[PDB]
Amino acid sequence: KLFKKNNQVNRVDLDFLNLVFTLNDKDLTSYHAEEISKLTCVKNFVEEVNKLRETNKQLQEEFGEASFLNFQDANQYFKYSNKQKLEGTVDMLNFLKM
Amino acid sequence: IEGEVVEIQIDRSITGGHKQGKLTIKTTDMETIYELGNKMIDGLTKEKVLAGDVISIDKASGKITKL
Amino acid sequence: IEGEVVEIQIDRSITGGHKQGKLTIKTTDMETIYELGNKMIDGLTKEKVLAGDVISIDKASGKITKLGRSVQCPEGELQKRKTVVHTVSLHEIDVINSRTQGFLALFTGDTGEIRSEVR
Amino acid sequence: ETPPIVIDNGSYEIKFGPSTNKKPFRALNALAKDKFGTSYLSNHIKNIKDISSITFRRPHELGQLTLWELESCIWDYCLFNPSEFDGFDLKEGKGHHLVASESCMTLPELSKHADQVIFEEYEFDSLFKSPVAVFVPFTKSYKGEMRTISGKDESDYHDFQLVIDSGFNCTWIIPVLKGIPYYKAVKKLDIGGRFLTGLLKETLSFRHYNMMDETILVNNIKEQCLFVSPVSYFDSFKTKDKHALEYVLPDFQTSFLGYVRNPRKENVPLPEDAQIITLTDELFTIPETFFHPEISQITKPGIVEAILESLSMLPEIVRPLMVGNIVCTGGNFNLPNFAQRLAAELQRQLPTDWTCHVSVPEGDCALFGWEVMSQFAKTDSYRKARVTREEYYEHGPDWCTKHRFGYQNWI
Amino acid sequence: MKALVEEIDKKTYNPDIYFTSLQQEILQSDRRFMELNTENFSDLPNVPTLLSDLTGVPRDRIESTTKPIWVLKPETLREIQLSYKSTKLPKPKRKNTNRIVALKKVLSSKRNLHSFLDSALLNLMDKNVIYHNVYNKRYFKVLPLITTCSICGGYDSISSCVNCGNKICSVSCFKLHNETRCRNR
Amino acid sequence: KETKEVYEGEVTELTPEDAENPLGGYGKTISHVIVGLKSAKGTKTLRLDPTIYESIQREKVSIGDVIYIEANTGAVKRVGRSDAYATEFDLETEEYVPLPKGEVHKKKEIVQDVTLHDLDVANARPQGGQDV
Ligand SMILES: Nc1ncnc2c1ncn2[C@@H]1O[C@H](COP(=O)(O)OP(=O)(O)O)[C@@H](O)[C@H]1O
Ligand code: BEF
Ligand SMILES: [Mg+2]
Ligand SMILES: [Zn+2]
Ligand SMILES: [Zn+2]
Repeated sequence: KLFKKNNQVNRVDLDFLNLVFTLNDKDLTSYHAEEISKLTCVKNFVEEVNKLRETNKQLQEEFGEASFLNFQDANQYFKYSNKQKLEGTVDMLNFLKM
Repeated sequence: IEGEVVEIQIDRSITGGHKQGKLTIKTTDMETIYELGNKMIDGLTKEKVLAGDVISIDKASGKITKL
Repeated sequence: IEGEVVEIQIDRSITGGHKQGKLTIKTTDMETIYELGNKMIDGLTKEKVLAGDVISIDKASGKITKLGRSVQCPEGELQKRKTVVHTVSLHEIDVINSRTQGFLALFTGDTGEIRSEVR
Repeated sequence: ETPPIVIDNGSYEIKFGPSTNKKPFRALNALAKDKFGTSYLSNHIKNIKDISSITFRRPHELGQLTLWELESCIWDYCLFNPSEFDGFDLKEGKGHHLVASESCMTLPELSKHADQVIFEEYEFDSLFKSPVAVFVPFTKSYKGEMRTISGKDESDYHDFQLVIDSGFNCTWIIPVLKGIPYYKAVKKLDIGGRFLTGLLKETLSFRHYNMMDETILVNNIKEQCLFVSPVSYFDSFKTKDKHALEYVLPDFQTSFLGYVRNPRKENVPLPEDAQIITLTDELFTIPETFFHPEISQITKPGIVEAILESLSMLPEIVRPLMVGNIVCTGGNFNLPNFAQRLAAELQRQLPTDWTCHVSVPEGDCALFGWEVMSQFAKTDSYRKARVTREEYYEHGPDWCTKHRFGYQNWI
Repeated sequence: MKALVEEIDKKTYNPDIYFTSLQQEILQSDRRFMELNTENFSDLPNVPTLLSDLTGVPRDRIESTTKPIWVLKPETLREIQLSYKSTKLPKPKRKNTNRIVALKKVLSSKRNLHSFLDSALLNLMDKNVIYHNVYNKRYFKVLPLITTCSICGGYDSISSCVNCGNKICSVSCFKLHNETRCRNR
Repeated sequence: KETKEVYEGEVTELTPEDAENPLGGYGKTISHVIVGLKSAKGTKTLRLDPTIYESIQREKVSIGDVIYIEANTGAVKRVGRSDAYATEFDLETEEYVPLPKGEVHKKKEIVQDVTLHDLDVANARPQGGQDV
């Protein structure tokens, strides 16, 4: 109990970093790994990023100076709609990046 | 055999008992529909796939790998 | 929590479980009924105790210790807040952290060549 | 008469004053007579000596006011006495206009009697009978000192404001849009100042001798030393030993009002033969009833339940607009570190995408309310908003209090 | 420790058994709230009529089944009048014809159930809107509830009483509970 | 340099994917328990791996108790039952704790320094795991 202090703040999993390959040969053929590595499909998330930041930049250029402002978004029927749409598109953007 | 699965339809209730359902497999250049045998029904019972998923099956040993 | 018991009454289901154990605890200056959780009454089913028997209860561990029967004369508050101080050399903690088998290793001495990074 | 008169009635205390002066004049709204039967004028209970056994007869009840003649007597005292009201002067008041506040939930017949009386005996040339929440969104019309608290962080009037208003009578929650409050989303809190005084009396009876006969002392102790728990209840309970205050009771012969002796300060070394009632546990317990009514073993839902119900039943588009503007008005909001706790617990209870933003005025919030109604008169909308005598005269008396000043109109 | 082999019977024994030996509350809560909302001692006995009228339950029955725990006078008007006699007195007015004759029945009506209900002037639907509609319906509780000592608010030691079930924390709270707050004793 | 995802909140739901469509291959049920992560500031329903749900079963969680999960590793640790259930039991070994303040999804980065031979021994011999 004195030893189980929070270590996630300063511990590396090292399993998600594919450095435990000594246990990978248990359930993996060589050619399957070879073909699944070459199918590292980039630009599929980037195309979604491209289709999203068009709307993101349009909204920023339209009402990015007041919707993001707390005072204007506090009392405005449609400006908060722009604010929350911008927050949502940014959230999907960085979630797709993750 | 490498190919993305389109859909799987098995008559497990109207007829049951491995009704030899049909599954469609697509690739970027070609697409065909493959029959599923009783032993293939049992094989696909393991490593369950709900389609919309790229899987590959060895032609010789008939072993399906879910990529 | 240390005090003499008055009676033990565990509510439950005949086949569905739903165990709700209750038992009055008495001492020289209180007579208090306690609703006991699942773990405590599971233990109380594990070790056979009777109403006149006195037991010692610790909240965190949940273990039970009975020593005598109306033999023991408990007194004072139930919720006695006393510390437990443990001494140890760093060899024991080193052996424990070296290996999950380090407990029996130090209990039997078959340790050896602990990595200096652990030290 | 270009400057109107600003009257803000209250069950406890009525705020009143002209449109010219910054500071409103104060007068308690309650009639008290001693056990011997000597009645004391509402402004003169503070002047009497015997405060042991006092029975209070106020026209206001838990909900509203009923005694029309006694209340009219009170107003006649409070608006006809320039001798005891320096600077103030009002002889008859024909052309003088009125800015009167009232509850959002006035009874039909009681409102009928009130409007009849004010129009026909007080000859108000024009007046605006509206609740405080309507005048609230006009705060942006003027620039002044104003403070704000963020829950997440550790025309000429606004539209989307959420109004929290607490008073001795009761506490209310009001969402306002375009200047017209959303009536169906307005909810009431049953806990008022009288309930607080009663529960302090009961706790003191259970912890000391009987002070149920005493009433002024209970109000004094709840006014001068009661503070909100800064974070929670358990931390204050553990730290209540260091947060211990001792109050010296006022001896009837030498001190009309008592003093709270702080152990941490040495500026009060003189000893007194009068007994001192120590206070260590109830300093934070009373304000904790707002967050946790269950500590008083009462079956009230709570402030958070009321606010979440009001927002959820409110249309979803304006809920973030509501929580984008929260302002505290009333006497009960003067307790320290209170609205910060509200912001924190809203932020805990509100979804992350929303941002909590509550703004707090310094000092008494009832004075800020009087200020906002006073400055509402300067607004160009008030001269359109005021209703004259004739529109009341030719029309039926029910029309004026049902259409323009009627709560059923905006329901 | 636990014995591996233990005595087990079939008739009296059962795996689940382990025994070793040698509406109204809502009314109480509302009444205690409303009596805690009342200051004057003389106002204590009359407000239960208000509670019964608002709740709609019969007054006599709940009064017998529940144990708890004027302002206007011409002479008072006179001494109040002379109190501020520095400046005083507005003017009322009256007229004639059938309209004012009917208004006689409402001017200075002096109507009171205890203070003011006594009328069909308020609609039953309006009455429900006033009283039964403002209060919340479904949100019984959202936040956690905390029960502390009934004497001092202590919470570290939780122990309900055996007679009245009241929660007590310390030895002093227990010893002052039995004779004062333990009514069942 | 490494980055991970943080999640917290109390537990109310223990249900798999309903999978209303049978498709002819599923007697609809899965070892993927969908849990709405009830934090006071946010809630989301997650399709959870059999390993993370197995670790949930290891803690033997019930309705109404704070949980802490990982996006990548799926590590499950509970601070304890919520203070709401504290009054249910006069005594309980499980500690009654309040809900930690913070958003559901939180992102943190680490630049931890690890020597080469710790990785050497970890690669040569796996360090350990909760599974059998
Ligand atoms: N500085 C203060 N500290 C503590 N309590 C206060 C303070 N100022 C006012 N109060 C409380 O607020 C109540 C006044 O309510 P108020 O808003 O005047 O009612 P009304 O809306 O009828 O005018 C009093 O009962 C008093 O207990
Ligand atoms: F009118 Be009150 F005292 F809030
Ligand atoms: Mg008021
Ligand atoms: Zn206590
Ligand atoms: Zn008792």
